[PDB]
Amino acid sequence: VQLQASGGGFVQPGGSLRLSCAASGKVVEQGLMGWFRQAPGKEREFVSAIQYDTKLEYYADSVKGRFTISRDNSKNTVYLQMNSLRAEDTATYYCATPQMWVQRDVQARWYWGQGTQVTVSS
Amino acid sequence: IVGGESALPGAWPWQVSLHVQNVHVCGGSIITPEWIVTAAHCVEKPLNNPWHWTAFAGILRQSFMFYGAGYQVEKVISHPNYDSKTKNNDIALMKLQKPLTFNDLVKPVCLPNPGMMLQPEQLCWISGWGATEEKGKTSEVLNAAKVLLIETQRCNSRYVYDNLITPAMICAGFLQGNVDSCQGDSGGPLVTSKNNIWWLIGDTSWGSGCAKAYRPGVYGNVMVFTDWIYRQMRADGE
Amino acid sequence: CSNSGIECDSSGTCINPSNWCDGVSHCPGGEDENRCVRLYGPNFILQVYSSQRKSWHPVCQDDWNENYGRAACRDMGYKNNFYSSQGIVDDSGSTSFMKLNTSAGNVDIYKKLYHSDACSSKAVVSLRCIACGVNLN
Ligand SMILES: *[C@@H]1O[C@H](CO)[C@@H](O)[C@H](O)[C@H]1NC(C)=O
Ligand SMILES: [Ca+2]
Repeated sequence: VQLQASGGGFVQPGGSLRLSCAASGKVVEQGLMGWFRQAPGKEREFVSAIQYDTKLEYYADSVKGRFTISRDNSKNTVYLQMNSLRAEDTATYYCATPQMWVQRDVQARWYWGQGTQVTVSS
Repeated sequence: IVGGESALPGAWPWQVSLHVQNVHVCGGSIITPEWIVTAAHCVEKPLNNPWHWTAFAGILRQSFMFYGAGYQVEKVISHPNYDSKTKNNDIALMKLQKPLTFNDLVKPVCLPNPGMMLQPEQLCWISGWGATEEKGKTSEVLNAAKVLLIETQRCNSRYVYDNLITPAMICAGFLQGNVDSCQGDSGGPLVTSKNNIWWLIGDTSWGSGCAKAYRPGVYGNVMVFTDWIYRQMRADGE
Repeated sequence: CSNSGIECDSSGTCINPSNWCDGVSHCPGGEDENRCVRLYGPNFILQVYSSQRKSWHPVCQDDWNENYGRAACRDMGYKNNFYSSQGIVDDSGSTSFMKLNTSAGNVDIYKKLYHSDACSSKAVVSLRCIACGVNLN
């Protein structure tokens, strides 16, 4: 399955962004789609995930309440609505499937197309 | 698995393919009809939810692991001292909703006993559906390969892994490379034959690249984890 | 831990070895009473931790049977699994054994055993709780 993330940009504290992850491949491989983030010099962090039928959503504690994840299965697209952003949300955001994010070598790089840069500064 | 060969049916009957929403994510080892040993870095949130996991046993190819042919996982238990940043104590247990039926293709591997007295470079085997080359895709077929234990003193040398190998870790492979576990083999078995018994001595944990020189595979030290494993099984049974 | 104390947990708790496997749960998570039976070496020598002797010792074959073997396997977490058990001669130069008290009553399996310097059967128990470790020749 091929994932292209987009929607990143620069905002100030309090702003909002809506990220998109468009998937190309067998729908069976999209049963669980997730968003991760990585700021420079820091460990990668889980952000959110959603089941294909949308009946289960997951959120990291640090983003719970502010972010909302959704799907549109006829577009095969996952979206992450991020509201009330702070500077500590600044990172490159990545979408991935479990077969991608569970890594024997965690320091192996993720594909560029999976990511989109989000910067929060005033 | 890099540098191995495809397995025959019944060659590694404890090996399971662990799927998230019917997609292979991690390997595992059968130890009882209902308990599977895998890696904690396979089941970090949100993959701590047993609802997502199914186990496929006695099947060699991914194309034959259909919806409904696998065993639903009922419980997922990570080691309480697992540290995601270092992968220290990288072991987890899955309990199946329904017990497996053992036969020629599905059998358990033995948990190691205290006092195995393994050789410093004991001959071992790894197996899994991991990539057969660095950055490759999941293998459709189960592969397996011979690796040797590498003494932790050597693995912790400056030119290898430089003091990253803890007592909850063991190293195996070849400092020259060429043969190694790889992406998709996480959680799978590292086994050895002694006294005509196959013993589970490691679970695939981490490494730097695949099959590169002086970057061998690192495995959870199952012998160290046996007390914890027995405690979870005992607490479940009653 | 100091003075040969045993770690209950990874939270710093230390307990005197005389209370390890003594039949009373002293550790916060009961760790002192739920790992009292083990199988030693590639030949599966049954061993029990003696609170009397503060160490592991093999089990005499005197009066042992499959019902006791099943109790040992259940204490280890193997539930209703049982594979094989037989008396074997001791190979570790051991003068110290755990011997069965046939009139012990309804206590933990490891508390039905008492320390002894000799086995009358001259054999110790070898025990396997599950058939494992076999593959294609
Ligand atoms: C065996 O158990 C009974 C009942 O607890 C006790 O009276 C007896 O002294 C015990 N024998 C030994 C040798 O410990
Ligand atoms: Ca006690």
